[PDB]
Amino acid sequence: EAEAKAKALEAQYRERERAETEALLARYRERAEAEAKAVREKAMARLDEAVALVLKEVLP
Amino acid sequence: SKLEAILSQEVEAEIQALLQEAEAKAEAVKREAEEKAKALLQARERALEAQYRAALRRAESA
Repeated sequence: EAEAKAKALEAQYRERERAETEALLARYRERAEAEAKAVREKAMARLDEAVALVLKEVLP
Repeated sequence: SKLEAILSQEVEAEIQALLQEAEAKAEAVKREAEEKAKALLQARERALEAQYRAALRRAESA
């Protein structure tokens, strides 16, 4: 009984480890892509509105 | 035969004491190994559960 329950615990919860790790990690890749494209969208429209300010400051 | 029939009944009392020790040994071994069965159950469960939990913590943190 000790060996049977030990092997059952080890195998089943090892595959539980792998499944839960993968299931959480995939949505972490999802958040990575989401954050990257969201800051791209925030970046791509607000260009050239401040480069006239930095050219006002650089040129004497 | 009276007095060595009493000696042979002392012998049956030795049989009685031996079966007392037999039942006592069976119950003692079963009890101590039951304690160890439950203790090793909980030991390997909580150990691999803590390893699983710490792997989940460090995985989501990374």
